[PDB]
Amino acid sequence: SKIAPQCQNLREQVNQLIELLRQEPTLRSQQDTSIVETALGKALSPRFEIVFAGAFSAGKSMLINALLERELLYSAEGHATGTECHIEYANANEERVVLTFLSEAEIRQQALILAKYLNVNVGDLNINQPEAVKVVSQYCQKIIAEEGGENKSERAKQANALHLLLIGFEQNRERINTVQNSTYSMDQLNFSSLAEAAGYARRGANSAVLKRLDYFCNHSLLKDGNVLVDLPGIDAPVKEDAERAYRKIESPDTSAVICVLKPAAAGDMSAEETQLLERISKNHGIRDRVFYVFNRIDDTWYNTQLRQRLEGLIQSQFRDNSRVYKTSGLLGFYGSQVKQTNSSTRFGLDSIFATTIKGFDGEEETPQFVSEFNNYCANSGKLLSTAFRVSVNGYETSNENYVRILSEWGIPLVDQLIHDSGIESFRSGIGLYLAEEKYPELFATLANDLQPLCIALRQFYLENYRQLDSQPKIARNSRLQSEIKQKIDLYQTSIVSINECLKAMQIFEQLP
Amino acid sequence: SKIAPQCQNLREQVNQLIELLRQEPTLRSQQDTSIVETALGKALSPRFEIVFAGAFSAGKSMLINALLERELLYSAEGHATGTECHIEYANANEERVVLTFLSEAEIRQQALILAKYLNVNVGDLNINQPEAVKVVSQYCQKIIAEEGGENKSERAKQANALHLLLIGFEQNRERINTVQNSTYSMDQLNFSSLAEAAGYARRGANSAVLKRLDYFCNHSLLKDGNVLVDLPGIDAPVKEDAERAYRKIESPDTSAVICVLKPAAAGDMSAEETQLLERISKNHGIRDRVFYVFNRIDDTWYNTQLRQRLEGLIQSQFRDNSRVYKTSGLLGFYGSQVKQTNSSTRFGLDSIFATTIKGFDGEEETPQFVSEFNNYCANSGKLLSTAFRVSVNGYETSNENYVRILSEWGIPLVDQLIHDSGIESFRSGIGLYLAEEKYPELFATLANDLQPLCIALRQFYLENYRQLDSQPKIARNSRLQSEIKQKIDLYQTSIVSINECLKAMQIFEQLP
Ligand SMILES: Nc1nc2c(ncn2[C@@H]2O[C@H](COP(=O)(O)OP(=O)(O)NP(=O)(O)O)[C@@H](O)[C@H]2O)c(=O)[nH]1
Ligand SMILES: Nc1nc2c(ncn2[C@@H]2O[C@H](COP(=O)(O)OP(=O)(O)NP(=O)(O)O)[C@@H](O)[C@H]2O)c(=O)[nH]1
Ligand SMILES: [Mg+2]
Ligand SMILES: [Mg+2]
Repeated sequence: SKIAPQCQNLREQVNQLIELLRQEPTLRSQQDTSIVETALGKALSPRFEIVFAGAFSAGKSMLINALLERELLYSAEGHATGTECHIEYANANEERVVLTFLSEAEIRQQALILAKYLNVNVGDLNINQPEAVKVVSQYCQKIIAEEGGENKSERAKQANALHLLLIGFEQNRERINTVQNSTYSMDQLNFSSLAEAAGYARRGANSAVLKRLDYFCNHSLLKDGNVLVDLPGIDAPVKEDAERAYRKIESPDTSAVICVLKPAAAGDMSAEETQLLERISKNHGIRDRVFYVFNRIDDTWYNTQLRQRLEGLIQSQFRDNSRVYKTSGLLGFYGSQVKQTNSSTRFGLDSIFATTIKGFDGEEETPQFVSEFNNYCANSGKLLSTAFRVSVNGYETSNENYVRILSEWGIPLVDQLIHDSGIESFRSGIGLYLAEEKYPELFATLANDLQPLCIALRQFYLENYRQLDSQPKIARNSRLQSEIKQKIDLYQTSIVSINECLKAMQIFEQLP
Repeated sequence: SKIAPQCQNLREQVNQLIELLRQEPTLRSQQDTSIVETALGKALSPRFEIVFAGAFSAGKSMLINALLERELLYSAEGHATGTECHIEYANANEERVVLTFLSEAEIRQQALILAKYLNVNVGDLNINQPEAVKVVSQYCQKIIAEEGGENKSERAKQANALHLLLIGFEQNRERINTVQNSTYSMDQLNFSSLAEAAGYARRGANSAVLKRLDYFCNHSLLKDGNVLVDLPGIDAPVKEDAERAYRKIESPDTSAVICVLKPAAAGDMSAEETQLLERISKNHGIRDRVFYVFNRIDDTWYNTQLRQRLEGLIQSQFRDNSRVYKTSGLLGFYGSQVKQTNSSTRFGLDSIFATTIKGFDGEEETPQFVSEFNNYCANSGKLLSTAFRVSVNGYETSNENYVRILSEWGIPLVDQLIHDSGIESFRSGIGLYLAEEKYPELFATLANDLQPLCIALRQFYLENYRQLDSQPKIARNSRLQSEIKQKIDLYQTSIVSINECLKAMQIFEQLP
């Protein structure tokens, strides 16, 4: 939210106060000013980066489409998110894709590390020679064949990673700078047809040449300076980009987390996810920020056992009932999309699934939404309590069973679907938290971390001057005492300004 | 299969031949007789242990019930297989459960290792004092609380493991011997009600006090000396019993493997599974034996993307079309069970699901078979090509939708289900391989590994004696030469006996 003028001046006042503390070695050794300086850095809030770190194929990229109620991020079964990605606010005329390339220096360093692990006996990887690129990729292919297949061996996986990296550079030597990280853009006319297509081709390929794709977008969730960050599934075979995902989660460059967790589908927390929770716990202050989201909830509608397991898990480990949500992004995002559709469209079988509908032979094949919409109308869910006499016939195709239903019960029934999936709870909760809670919470935590610091300074000063007053040229002594006393008057002025900022923010845990 | 009398004598002949080789340091250094001795050890075949190593919740225990067409192994979502388990042939009067307990020495060693990792500052873990057991379990509970929940921390997981181990010993100090591994049994009257119930209570609890449960059973797949071994999911939180699973897979105590793989559900091979494939590859000879089984295939009926991914995976990595099978044990095993049921039963809603049907509140809740039977009759599958006008209604309960269908289309339709799931291919293929292929294959591999050994010996002997004959007391020299020549005559006799055994076995790669 926008900054009141006292809160605008507060940066100077807090830096000045920290300098007044640093002046005395006793307080400098006693107190970790860096913590307050970091909390101030957050309070300045040029960004507030929300990280969707979560398990492999847990649907986190889908879930960001659910929060945006728009298709942006590419999403498929298996790995489809092999690169860090950002979404940021921009106005209608400003919507664009901005890439960011690794340099030759980085690509060469990575290729050298891979070759060393592979025991690829090659000298300087002068990939500026297509001949050398050919030789090294032939080595990689030979290794992959001798390992016997792309996942027969860790050596095969790393060889395939090197092979993809080399092919990426060969495709991109026009754009990769030797030392700089080149900036390159896709521009919006038909955002989906041109722009997002050129996006996923540089994303869903998992091409390691990029380290960032930025999307600029109008959706109001972005507008207040909040940046949605997506990350690969931390069970990625490219171990370094998973470790960089940990870097992005851990480093103060970010502080928000959404964890996307399998237990509804998996049945229990995986060691992959407990490692993530430990790494979150290690950060000094994130744990208050962090949310849990259970995804693929729909599988609990079908099985008693998974629903019992998940209930037991939530009531055991996850009492934080304001920070836990159940969702199925696949049903919510398409549900909202389906509400836009029309009967003449065939309810999104054109203009939504039009790519997926064309099968391996190009004939009509069922998009997953339809098979787990029919599995929601028949067989499962709560329609028993509605008026909807929905029924699904095994002598009609999977699409006819959908077109018929939506052609008569449709627009009412889609709201029953959405409110069963619960994305309207999740998007509501984040929409509330990111505007209303987060700005006060960042100022409240700043004031809270300042409170021991200010108490320590007040105690040190008052105990010194009570010691001096209890014990027993005056113009010199008074010049020193009045200079430090005027520093204390500045401390009082700054704390008055901070308390006025907090009062304007309706924060009452004010400083002494 | 039963052993012909030449093949019965072959053990002596092969040991004797190996001694004739060992006599000469040149061959002893040149050749690894231990390989042939191991192949002979397999050829003697007092056991042939088949190991169902495969991913966490990949359904391998279910799949063994599918191979047996009987319930034996406990099975649930999440971990439900926390212990090594064996199934062996016995006759109708002999069917029994045989446990095998860890000793006090092992339990104490494990508890000490855990306490050391936990930094539990306790002396000798004299768990013979219930007071000490109480103190250590209170430490474990306090640690788990400070970590903040059973999967908040690796330290929490290991504390919970120690807590379960201690409670297990407290429950079992009547039966645990201090140094010996106690043997204890459950005996069959109502095998399911008494025996298998007392089984899962010592299995599905994941109580670490046991290291083996043996089941003795009549099913013909066991009868020819083949022992089915089940193992925990190698992504177990108890790292040691996973490493022991690796021990059981790797060590010559076993040689057969069935890998049970998620990619239909997961979308790709996990690093968990590639580690397993590498560990299999490291064993010197298993790789010819090993089978791949894709399980949770049914999810590919619903999604085009998973079916395409799995087809691409199989055609890339898994050309071994006689060693790859697609299955869904959940549909096959219950399908065969359902065929036994009757309409008055309500087709297994009594006498099969009678435990599961009683919900958390005891009311009727849907067993997973019914929800992914209705999802197979409606919406998915191939019934389009059958006569069956099956339909599923959203205004009727999940059980009424099942009872109605089976009450009119039932017994025909269950065969369409089973032959879609394909368990009748898998059980047929293993049934053929374990009798017909395996016994010849073990003798053929024994003969093949003998063939370099016999060629090396023949070359060494003939090159020595051609050297001597090409160069230039005779009773002494001839006593030596004729003794070694009679050893060569014994070699000829043994190789004649082996070739006669192979001929009786219709094996034609015979020795010179
Ligand atoms: N039934 C169902 N399927 C879901 C749900 N969420 C995700 N999926 C499945 O998973 C896909 C999501 O793809 P994607 O967003 O790339 O998943 P991801 O977690 O980002 N994969 P990665 O680990 O590579 O980052 C969907 O297309 C669908 O197949 C859900 O709530 N229900
Ligand atoms: N739909 C479906 N579910 C299956 C299938 N196979 C297994 N499951 C699910 O997984 C359960 C199998 O439990 P279990 O045999 O204990 O699995 P596991 O792989 O042995 N678990 P663990 O890793 O602890 O050894 C079934 O009850 C069902 O919920 C399948 O083919 N289809
Ligand atoms: Mg993804
Ligand atoms: Mg299991």
